[PDB]
Amino acid sequence: IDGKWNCWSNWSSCSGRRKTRQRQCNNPPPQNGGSPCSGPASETLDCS
Amino acid sequence: RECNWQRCPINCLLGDFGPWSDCDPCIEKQSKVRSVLRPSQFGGQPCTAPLVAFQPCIPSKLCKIEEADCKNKFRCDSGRCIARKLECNGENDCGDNSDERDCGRTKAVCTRKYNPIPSVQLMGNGFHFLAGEPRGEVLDNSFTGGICKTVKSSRTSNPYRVPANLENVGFEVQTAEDDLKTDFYKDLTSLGHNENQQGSFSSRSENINHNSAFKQAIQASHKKDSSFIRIHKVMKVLNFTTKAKDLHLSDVFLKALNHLPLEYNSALYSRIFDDFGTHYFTSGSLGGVYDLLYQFSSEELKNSGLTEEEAKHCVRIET
Amino acid sequence: LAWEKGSSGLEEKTFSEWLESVKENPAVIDFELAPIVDLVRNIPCAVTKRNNLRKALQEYAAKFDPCQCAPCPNNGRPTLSGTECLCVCQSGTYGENCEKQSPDYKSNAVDGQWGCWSSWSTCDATYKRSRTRECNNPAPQRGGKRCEGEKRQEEDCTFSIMENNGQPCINDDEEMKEVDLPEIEADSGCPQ
Amino acid sequence: VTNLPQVIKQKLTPLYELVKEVPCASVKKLYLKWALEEYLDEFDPCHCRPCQNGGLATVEGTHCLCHCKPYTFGAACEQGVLVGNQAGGVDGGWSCWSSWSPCVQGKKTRSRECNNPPPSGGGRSCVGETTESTQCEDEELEHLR
Amino acid sequence: EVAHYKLKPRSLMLHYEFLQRVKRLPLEYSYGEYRDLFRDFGTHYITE
Amino acid sequence: SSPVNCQWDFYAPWSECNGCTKTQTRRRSVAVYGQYGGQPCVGNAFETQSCEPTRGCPTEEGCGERFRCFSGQCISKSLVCNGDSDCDEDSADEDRCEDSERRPSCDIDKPPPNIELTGNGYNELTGQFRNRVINTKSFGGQCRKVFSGDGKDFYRLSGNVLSYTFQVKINNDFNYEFYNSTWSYVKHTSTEHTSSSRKRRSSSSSSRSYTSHTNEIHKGKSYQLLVVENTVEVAQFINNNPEFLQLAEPFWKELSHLPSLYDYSAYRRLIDQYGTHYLQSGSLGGE
Ligand SMILES: *[C@@H]1O[C@H](CO)[C@@H](O)[C@H](O)[C@H]1NC(C)=O
Ligand SMILES: *[C@@H]1O[C@H](CO)[C@@H](O)[C@H](O)[C@@H]1O
Ligand SMILES: *[C@@H]1O[C@H](CO)[C@@H](O)[C@H](O)[C@@H]1O
Repeated sequence: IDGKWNCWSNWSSCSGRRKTRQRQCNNPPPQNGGSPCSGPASETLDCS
Repeated sequence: RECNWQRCPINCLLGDFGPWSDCDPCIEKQSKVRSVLRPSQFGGQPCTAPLVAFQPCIPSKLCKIEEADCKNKFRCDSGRCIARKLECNGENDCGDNSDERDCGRTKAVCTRKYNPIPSVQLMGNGFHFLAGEPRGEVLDNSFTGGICKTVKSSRTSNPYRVPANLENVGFEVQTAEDDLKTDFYKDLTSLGHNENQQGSFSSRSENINHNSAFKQAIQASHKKDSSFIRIHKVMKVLNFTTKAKDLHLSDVFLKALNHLPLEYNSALYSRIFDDFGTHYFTSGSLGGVYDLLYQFSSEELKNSGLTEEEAKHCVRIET
Repeated sequence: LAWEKGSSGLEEKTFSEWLESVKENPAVIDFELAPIVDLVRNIPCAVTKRNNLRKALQEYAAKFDPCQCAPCPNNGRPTLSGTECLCVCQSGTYGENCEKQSPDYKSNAVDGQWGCWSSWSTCDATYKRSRTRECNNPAPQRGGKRCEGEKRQEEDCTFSIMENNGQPCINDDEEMKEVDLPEIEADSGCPQ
Repeated sequence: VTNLPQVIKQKLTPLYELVKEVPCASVKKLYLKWALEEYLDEFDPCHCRPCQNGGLATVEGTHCLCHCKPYTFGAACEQGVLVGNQAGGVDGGWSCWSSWSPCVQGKKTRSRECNNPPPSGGGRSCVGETTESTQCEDEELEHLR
Repeated sequence: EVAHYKLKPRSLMLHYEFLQRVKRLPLEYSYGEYRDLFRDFGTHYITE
Repeated sequence: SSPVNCQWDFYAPWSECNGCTKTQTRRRSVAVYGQYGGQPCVGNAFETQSCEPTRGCPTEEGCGERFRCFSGQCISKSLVCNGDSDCDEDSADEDRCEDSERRPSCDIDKPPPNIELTGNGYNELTGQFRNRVINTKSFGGQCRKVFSGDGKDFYRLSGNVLSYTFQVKINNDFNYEFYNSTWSYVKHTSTEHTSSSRKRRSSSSSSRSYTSHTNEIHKGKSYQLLVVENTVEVAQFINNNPEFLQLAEPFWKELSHLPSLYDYSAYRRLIDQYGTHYLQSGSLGGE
């Protein structure tokens, strides 16, 4: 099985803002899958 | 064996930029030069910081370049004065068509389609003598001269037309440098040994006996065959001479030469040599080359070997 | 023909079909050169732009003469694009700048080639400057051979005399006009 | 191929040399230069801690990628085996310039010192110059204005 | 790879069916009418 | 090696305030580049805010004595109704001319088969070609023609090309390298006994063989081939220097949209579309 995340959490508050992702059903380890990932497992930015 | 055979990379060095030259009116620029302290070679970092600079600049004199009146020669719309004979020529001697654009019945266009001499525009390129490569299109070697003179390559060939920049061309077939060199090295070894041995010994009543023996045979070899073949052929299918006088310069060359400032500028007149090259072919072998090096190595090794050994040790006792 | 591996030596079928195709599109294999700046006759200010263009070729050579390249391996001629040197190779030498040899070519070792001129030695006591070059790219050591073309130059110590003030426009045909017809003369006045 | 070519070998001029017959072209030429210099300052592979096994880095936008050598693979080119002749060791490669020193006598300076894992195992020294010095920008500020 | 396309950066001339949904978008914000433009005409335009 | 996630720098100090847009852009350059399978910097390499400029928007200027196309590029009046498309994209020089006023510019319309690639831009650091920079086909009302000795055809050349040559070269290099190996081996041993004893009546007897054998084989083979080959059909194609190159309409539009104040974000947009360099000369051929 090849991995992909759930939908990412929309944002946290302003003054520094964060988005987060999980693979709970999706994950490779069941029946010995392939790559889990293609980008950043967590994400954050300035508000402006 | 060799490794890093290719020699140590010289990285480029350039001097400090000079002054901004006396500001050139007609180009409306001033040029800042720099020189080379060592070129790049064997793969070193190029002169990647660009080798020349131009600054936009206010003039400080009028431009003094003339217009050409050219004594009844025909001024084409891009400014070339072609020969008066070519007015209403037919074909197109200006490139611009200005020679023919509005006319009555033209002068005689040739009695047929004729192809030009093969690769003939190479005879009209320039050569950068410092860099060992072509530059420019110095002559328009598709200029027809308003005439239908022709050369035949073979009975099987179509006829070919001579552009007016060439004093003569010959078709031939030649080999003019011819080289075949070949080497063979062959080496064989055959080695072997084979052997046998035997022996036996002997010595209440008590008695003892012994026997032993051996055998071997072996054969081995190495072989090498390595062979080389270099063939270099220089073949000279065309030979040519470009005229001594009145050569027809290419549109794109005749443009740049007019554009150059009348007052000197090192960078502006220098780009003519990057663009058009340093020298042109007055005569030359429009030929073919084949160069071929075939190197071969073959090497081989073999073995066979056999052995046996035996021993026996016996005793009797009685009373 | 270029695809042919060559183990047989030349396959005359392919070599002849290629050679017939060479009649149909050649390449320049050897050549005899005249300098670009001799050509030009059409342009306005021809003579002036010509003078300047010789003069630029002198400076261009002083800057880009491949004598300044490090010694070429295996007796190639050094050649310089402007920003990199590459060596032009001899038959039996190859690689990017001639670093390696066919097994026959190793026998030559003749090795006769120049390094750059020194700057000008100032006037020789008959007012002529001069300069010399020293055969000093990788020297004629194991074999022996002269570098080609005269080792030294002599050049009159010429310099400028007058306030520079730009340049005049000059064209080849004009100067021999000892006589020309009386002008349209609209400022009527009188002739002599 | 004679009827459908591609470009095979190239000699280059910097793009900024083209800017002509637009408003402020005089200035735009220098600004496209400084922007190209700054583009190169983003893009130069010096930002990338070098690929192993002779692979050359390149900058993706805000990111590094590797042009690996054949049948050696992965993001750093660590996995697999090379093919063809090999020199051994690790040939040296630069980390990015220390940002230009303030002007003296009309010239800046900058220094790069091969601070990534050094030329090692007999590998050749980093290909380039440790230090550069360049004339300052004050002629744009005074003249083009 | 026997053609390469690049679209101009701007000064573009629109297909009239797109242009007419764009002239039908509200200046007020309410996501559903804007959603139909992405359904009918895509999220991004192909530039190279 | 450990995966490197990207890090943003702190922002630059905005910009000179843009006279046309009435905005300012601040750069967010890179402190650490992502490497080794680690993340690129999430979000935007720039941001932009409104700003009241002391800077003017530059006006933009037409052609005077020269004709003007719909884009704003300028072209000689001697190229109006020349019947070529002299205006690069919109051919306003060919709008509503009379067939009595029209004339032939040349016998043919066909260029050398990919002259287009000669006018492309070039990104040195990705190594790739970039979009149309030089107009490769400003014929310029001229009938500069060449017979190609390869593909056997006549072609038309532009005044933008310094030289289109029609030389051929093909250079081939082959390396083929081969190994093969094989082995076989045998070993044997035996160790043996007998004894017999009789006493008076009673007797006993015995015998033995320990015996053993081993063999092995191996083989290994490898074969490695390289070919590199080049073809050319024009070998110096030379583009002119910038004094005589005529530019592509959208590239020249971008040069007009470039802000004339130093917005780094604005100047990147040309560099990403058109690269770092133009091809000044080269070989058009094959590999
Ligand atoms: C050209 O080579 C031929 C041999 O093909 C020779 O006969 C001819 O005179 C040479 N042409 C000239 C005049 O260079
Ligand atoms: C949520 O946020 C980013 C936006 O930058 C998405 O692209 C991604 O799906 C992440 O999980
Ligand atoms: C960004 O902010 C800096 C603060 O130093 C200003 O100097 C600059 O004008 C820009 O607005």
